[PDB]
Amino acid sequence: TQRRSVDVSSPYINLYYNRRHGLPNLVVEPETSYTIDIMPPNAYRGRDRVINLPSKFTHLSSNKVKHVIPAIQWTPEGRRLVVATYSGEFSLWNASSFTFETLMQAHDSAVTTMKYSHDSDWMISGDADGMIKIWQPNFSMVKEIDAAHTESIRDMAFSSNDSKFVTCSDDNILKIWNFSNGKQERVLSGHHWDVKSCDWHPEMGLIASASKDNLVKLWDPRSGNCISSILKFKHTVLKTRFQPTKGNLLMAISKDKSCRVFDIRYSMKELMCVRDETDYMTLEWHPINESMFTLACYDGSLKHFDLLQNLNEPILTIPYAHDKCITSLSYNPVGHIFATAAKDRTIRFWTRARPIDPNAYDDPTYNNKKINGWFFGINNDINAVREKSEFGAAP
Amino acid sequence: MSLIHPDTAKYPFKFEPFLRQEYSFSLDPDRPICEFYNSREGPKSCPRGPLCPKKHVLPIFQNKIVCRHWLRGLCKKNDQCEYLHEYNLRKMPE
Amino acid sequence: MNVYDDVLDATVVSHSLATHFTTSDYEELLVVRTNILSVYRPTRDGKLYLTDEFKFHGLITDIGLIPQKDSPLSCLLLCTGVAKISILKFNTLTNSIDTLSLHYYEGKFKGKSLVELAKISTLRMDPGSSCALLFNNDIIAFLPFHVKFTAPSVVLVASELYEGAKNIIDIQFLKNFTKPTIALLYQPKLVWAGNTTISKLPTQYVILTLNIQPAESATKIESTTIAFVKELPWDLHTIVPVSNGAIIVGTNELAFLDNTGVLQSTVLLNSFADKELQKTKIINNSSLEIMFREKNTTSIWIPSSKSKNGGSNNDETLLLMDLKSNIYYIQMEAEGRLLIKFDIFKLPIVNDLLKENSNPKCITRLNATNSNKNMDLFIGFGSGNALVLRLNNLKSPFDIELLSSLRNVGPITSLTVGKVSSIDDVVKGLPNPNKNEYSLVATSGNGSGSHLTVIQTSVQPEIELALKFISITQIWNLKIKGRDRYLITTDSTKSRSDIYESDNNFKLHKGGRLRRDATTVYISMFGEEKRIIQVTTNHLYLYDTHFRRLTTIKFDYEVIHVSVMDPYILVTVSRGDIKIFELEEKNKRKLLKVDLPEILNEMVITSGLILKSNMCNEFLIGLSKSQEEQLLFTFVTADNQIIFFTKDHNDRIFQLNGVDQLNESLYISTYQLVPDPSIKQVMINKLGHDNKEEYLTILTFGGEIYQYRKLPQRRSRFYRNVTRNDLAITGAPDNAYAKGVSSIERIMHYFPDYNGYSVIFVTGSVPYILIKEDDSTPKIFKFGNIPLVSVTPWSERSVMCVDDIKNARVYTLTTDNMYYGNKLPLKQIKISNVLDDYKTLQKLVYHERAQLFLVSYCKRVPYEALGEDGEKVIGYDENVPHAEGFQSGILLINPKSWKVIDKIDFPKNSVVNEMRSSMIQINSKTKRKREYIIAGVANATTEDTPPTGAFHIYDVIEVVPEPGKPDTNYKLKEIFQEEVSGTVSTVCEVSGRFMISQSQKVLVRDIQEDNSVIPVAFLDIPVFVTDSKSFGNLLIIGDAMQGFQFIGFDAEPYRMISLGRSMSKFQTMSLEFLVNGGDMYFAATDADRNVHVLKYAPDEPNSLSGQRLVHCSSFTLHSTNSCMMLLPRNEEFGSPQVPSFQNVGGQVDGSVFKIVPLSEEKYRRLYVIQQQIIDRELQLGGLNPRMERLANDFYQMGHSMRPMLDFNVIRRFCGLAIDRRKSIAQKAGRHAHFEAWRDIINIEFSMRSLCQGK
Amino acid sequence: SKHKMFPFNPAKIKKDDYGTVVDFTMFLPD
Amino acid sequence: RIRRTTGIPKKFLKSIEMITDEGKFVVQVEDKQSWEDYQRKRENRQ
RNA sequence: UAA
Ligand SMILES: [Zn+2]
Ligand SMILES: [Zn+2]
Repeated sequence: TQRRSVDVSSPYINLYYNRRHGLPNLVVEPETSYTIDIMPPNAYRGRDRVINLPSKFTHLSSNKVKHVIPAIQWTPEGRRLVVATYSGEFSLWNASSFTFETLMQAHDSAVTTMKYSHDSDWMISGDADGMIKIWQPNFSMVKEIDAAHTESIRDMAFSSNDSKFVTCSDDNILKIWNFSNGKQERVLSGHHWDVKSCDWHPEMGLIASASKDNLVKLWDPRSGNCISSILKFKHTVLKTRFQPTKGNLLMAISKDKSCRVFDIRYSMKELMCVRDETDYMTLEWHPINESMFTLACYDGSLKHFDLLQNLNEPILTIPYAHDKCITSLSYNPVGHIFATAAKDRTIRFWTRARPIDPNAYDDPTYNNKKINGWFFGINNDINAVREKSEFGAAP
Repeated sequence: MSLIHPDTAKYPFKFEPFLRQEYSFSLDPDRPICEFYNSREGPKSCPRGPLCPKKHVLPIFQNKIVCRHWLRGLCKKNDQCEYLHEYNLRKMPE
Repeated sequence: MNVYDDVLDATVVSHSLATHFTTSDYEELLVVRTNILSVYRPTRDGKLYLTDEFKFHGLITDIGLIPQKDSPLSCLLLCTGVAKISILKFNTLTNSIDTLSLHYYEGKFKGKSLVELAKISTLRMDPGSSCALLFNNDIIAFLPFHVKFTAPSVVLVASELYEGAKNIIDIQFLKNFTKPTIALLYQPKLVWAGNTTISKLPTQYVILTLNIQPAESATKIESTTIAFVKELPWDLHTIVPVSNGAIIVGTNELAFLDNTGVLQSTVLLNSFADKELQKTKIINNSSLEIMFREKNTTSIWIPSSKSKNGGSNNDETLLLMDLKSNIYYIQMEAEGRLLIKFDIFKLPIVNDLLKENSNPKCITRLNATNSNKNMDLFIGFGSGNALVLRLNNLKSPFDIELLSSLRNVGPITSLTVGKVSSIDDVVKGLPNPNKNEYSLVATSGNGSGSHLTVIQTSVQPEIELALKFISITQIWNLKIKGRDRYLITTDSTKSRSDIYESDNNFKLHKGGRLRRDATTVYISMFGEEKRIIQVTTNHLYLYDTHFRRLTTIKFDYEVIHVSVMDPYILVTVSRGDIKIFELEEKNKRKLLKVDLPEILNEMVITSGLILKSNMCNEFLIGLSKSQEEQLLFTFVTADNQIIFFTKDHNDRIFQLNGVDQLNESLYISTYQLVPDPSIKQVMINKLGHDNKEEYLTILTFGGEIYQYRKLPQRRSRFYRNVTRNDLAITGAPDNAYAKGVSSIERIMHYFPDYNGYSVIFVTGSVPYILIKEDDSTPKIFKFGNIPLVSVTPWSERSVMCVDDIKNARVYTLTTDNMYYGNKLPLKQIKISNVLDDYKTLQKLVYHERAQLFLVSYCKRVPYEALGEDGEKVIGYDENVPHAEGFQSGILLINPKSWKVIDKIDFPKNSVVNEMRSSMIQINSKTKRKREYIIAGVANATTEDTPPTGAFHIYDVIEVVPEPGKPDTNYKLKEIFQEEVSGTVSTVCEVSGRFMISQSQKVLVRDIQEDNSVIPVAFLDIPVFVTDSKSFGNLLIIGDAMQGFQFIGFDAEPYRMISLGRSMSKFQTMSLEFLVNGGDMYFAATDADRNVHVLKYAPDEPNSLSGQRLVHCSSFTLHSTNSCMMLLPRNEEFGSPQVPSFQNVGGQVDGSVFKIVPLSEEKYRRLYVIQQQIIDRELQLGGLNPRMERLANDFYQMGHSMRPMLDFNVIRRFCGLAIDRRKSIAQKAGRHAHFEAWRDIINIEFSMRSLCQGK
Repeated sequence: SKHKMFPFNPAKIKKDDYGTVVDFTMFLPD
Repeated sequence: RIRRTTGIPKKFLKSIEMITDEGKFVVQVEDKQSWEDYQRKRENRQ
């Protein structure tokens, strides 16, 4: 039985044919036959980064038992998406067809964060009991680490070389860990009230933290001393992330309804400060194109930004991407699929726009006309473009 | 030799003893099976030790049915699985 | 421990300019291929004659033109790498380019950029010679020019020039402005095809006048807004300024905006245009379906020619150019500020002379003639050869003709080793002169003109006559009236000479008084073809046409060297004293002695010859004229000094000053009087095809050949280009590589007419021929694959050669599809004919057993998107131009006739992404192997459809040839066929079993005797397999996003062991093994023109038992790499028991490179030599080779003490002076000179393993 | 006398297990 | 409030005598072989 | 013989 498939193999064949023959990447024209000229996302830089926007809702996914999804994470090669449930289970989902069912029952409490090693050799997952498990790529539990934190783990980030990783929890403490033996290294002390997020610089030895004290701090992993504090957020900073590729930009979202991007190269320079009438919930940098990132809000409404296009407003808004608060975002490493999970117990996949589409920017994700199973035909369609409907509905 | 198909099969790489120690591997894939090694008896059953020029088949490859989790790359038992971790079509579970 | 060398130089022309850089007597044509700047003099009939060539250490991104005061010549603005500008001037005194100033902008660009910079910066020049800007993206670097030579530069973002500038598309300087003004095309909100419905007219256009304040320490630029246009179509990409405004070229529209900044009119080029969306001004709808889908459209703008009184003739013409080499005429009939009749017309090409050319790069007008009716245009192409075209009548009867072409092997998309020559062992009853030799065959072109390029390891001559046992030691051919009479031969071993009248089948003439019982040293025509002079060991004889003895001269001591000119004979004997005799004019039979200077006899002469040249004219009385070459008696002294004098020499002897040290420059000077002889033979003579230039060629006792060029002006000076690595290394000075001269003595022979080419033949065990094309410098090519003992002229445009086994062959130079430039003879093999036109050819393989070539064609058919079922995808449009799909097949080619023998076709959307000729084990028990052809077919479709592919196993079977023509005795038999789920991007054979890649998957299958193919192994890849190579049972699989991984393959219990992965993540292009002895290294080419070396080091501490491949070095290439192959390496001195290998890679710019692994001591010597050369020698454009090769994203993670060596830098050691060579060598190693020459020879001859085969 | 040439002598970074060691006084917002 | 063994291959389940499979309560243990194999692989040479 |  045929079904919707999003595979980047043929675009890569075309791209490498163009590269090995010296041919340029021809401009795509607004017609379906020119979809063959849409290169894989890794091939687009500069002004071509607009093609990489995941503006098209391609699939809605859900598990048999509708549990809250605290975190989602693509596999390091992008083959599968790991969906953590509030019951402590791992849900796998193949990227090609968005189809898989079997659970794992990873943790005993709600899994709160998962992170893959830079070398694609390990995964570390926390939970609500402060328990930090270590997994092999085949999901073999190799290290337990029981009392990693007194409270629920919130975030975990690997070092560049992957021998160390930093973890933060509801307890106001960040701990550096030696991955070789699982031992706990120095304690990053400070951060009055709970620390909500942490991140390691992609190449530098540096820790960025977000806490309830309205502070974003920079840490020395070798010494554990805080080296800089950002006194700009007026409420709890929920998330903070470095730019995955180069790390020159640090962005953090706060419950003060403000997103701020800092240029770490020049004295924590304030680049963008966007504000919204709704709370920002989570963020995600684009894995391929720098200066592009996505913000998730409390009313759904995925917002895609571009540092080089607009420093005040998003370049694309999907006002009704999710029916409830969006909890986690995850870009595919290949960059052609965007996965979002919300409190509506659904995982929604997003792909790049097509050269011509009657339902482009009119899907019930763009207008709130979500009547019954409006996504039934979007999920069951073998093709991608589809003919014009009332709004993009289904039976 | 032949310029079209250079002979690269038997090359004196200096990591051959390592490949015999770990992975029990060698640069001759069609080497004969050792008549001293026994999978059940363990690695100590070979007088030549891990550096035996012949083949020491691990017990994982003595299984009869191909592991369905290994095909998906999701086998949590690794070399200790009771199912065959080899792409054997005739041994597939239908 | 590796060294990088260029097997072939680049051929794709990327830039071209017309200016007066090296001279003002004519307008020169500067051509930039990839890193080679060639200066051409275009003739009246469109021929391109090369004057001087320069090779740079970096990729020349762009070239600019700027004049200087108090000089007619114009300084050259050279752009290389990322944000680098070097101002180049031509030094007429030293005949070389000297750097005026260096400008580095990459650091400032990085500091002012939020994201990573674009790989190529764009250069724009003001048409007022006052400023130049270089912009990467949104960041502009200005280079003001004073009207000391350059004002300080300022780098600023586009946002601080104009507030709204947010995504720069193009920047251009506008014309007819008092102050330097620029036009910015930008999109504040990015819009593409899938974004147009929710964003209308995003492109904006602004005109800013730049007010530049050059201060002493800095430069301040203030910009005033002249105009601003906000509503423009999204697809505009190129600004083409004109006299009254600018033409904005888009994919679907042609917008004209005047200098006042109003959209006067647009032209709707195709059905995708913004019809009625703009609706602001004049609209010119067109159904011509013109698509400028390229990022930047190449064009030429020709200003209106002045009238008799100073008018304009209203002939200002602008020509656009598609990627398909379609030339479009755009006329502007503006009467003033207002413009009317704006339209685009396609130039009709009746004779489709642009059929084989695509992707134009530059257009330059050669000859002006003060008229825009006629036009001579030089156009560089990415796929076809660069063409010089003549356009006669540009009207809205037009005709276009081809004047000349610059050979371009286009994009080398594939590389293989096969038997282009030596298919048959015996040719014309004698063994093949290039028997059992192999050569590289590559795929070239990107369309109709795609062909096969044979990169010949040696020149293959055409044999029309073969003799046996006609010579022993030497031969001479006499021409009574150009009739090939009296083929005199000599036998040095037994002191015997013979006649062999060659009028009639080389019968013994048996007549005359020729000394048969003596060794003939030299015999030739004499006295205006009326006398025959023969010099034996101890005698000189003068005969007539009928061999009647007239005069006999007895020499006390045996003669050594002897040269003949029409009135004079020069004879040297064992003592070293010189004897010159002059023939009597009136009645001959005298041979009067010629007086020699008394300074000559007291100094030792190693060799001498009689010479004709005008180089010494300015030092002679009553001679200051270019022509009328004088007769010069040239001699070589024991201290490697070249001296000469005239007949009426008085007592003055001249000398080529500086030739003893082999300096870069030589000049004639008066000679005024240590025996270490190195120069063995010299001769000054004209070389070339139709433009014959004088060259000084020096043969050293070590076997290597040095050449100097005489400048047409200031003829008393000779120059040698040291930066250009054009002259092949053939020997070593200090008795290193003595085996190259030990067996057969090396003698240079000059032939003014080989096939219209004036060539130089060098005899020896490995013969060499010096051929110079009109558009290239002279090149030394290996001649055949057999030793050459003696060579003599034969008939008209032929030579007769005798090998070491006493076989005589008559040779002619093959000039029908051959190009004797680019470091190696190139043979163009046209597979597509007028009947069956196959498109671009790719994935060329050679079947060793059947001795046949297999290539895959790839036709670009229109693409029809279909769903999973046979239903068209919704948004299709039948009445609109569509994107191009793919359609491929397999061609069986017989190298005997280079004709397609068998052709099979694959269905729609199929592209053969990999084809390999592999030895497949069809029986594990008996270890039987059969050579099968395996083709990996991928269905190139859209992203939204499930990926599919297929693999085919082909066996070449011998069938009965169909009556009528031979060489059709082989057919392709399909052993096995299977369609698989997932694109088959690669095919590789491992241990007699073949591994193919599916979508995010690799499978290993084995074939049995019953032609049953079953998978046996299985591994998961990260994203997409780009390339795969196997070394025994070890495999490397390249990934489109995560570098590559090392995999070992095991049998019986079939396994795919993940041995290691590359820690660095890069989009790899090609893979190959770089073994280098016991260790193992891998060569990986990156999409950023980087080649990486990684090693498997399980014994290293932080490698996780080898799971982390150690990054050794990164080497930035000048073009993207399309293919890599493993080649056995040739060893000249040390031949270890283990085999050695090298990597050969084909580049898109038409260049071929090789990586040669080195041992530890060899690497140390070459590394210290390269460091000394870089630090102490003068680089051409100021380019640092370390910066050119190592300034990439992987510099930090590599071993800083062991980078990849650039052989182009090392070859400059060979080009240094003798004392400089010793000084450089002694910096590390007592015997570093000897061993350095030895391993330099080893690297140079590393690819000579193709010379011996089977 | 030293010949004009583009300078190229980048400083090697320490690059320990925690990442690259950098001057931490460049991170004060000031 | 009590979880069920879903993906665990029962080789890493030990009878606690938290999480249950069929009546009997168990607990998930480490993969000792895999972690110690990793530590062995981190050592020099083999 | 399975999760
Ligand atoms: Zn054994
Ligand atoms: Zn298993």
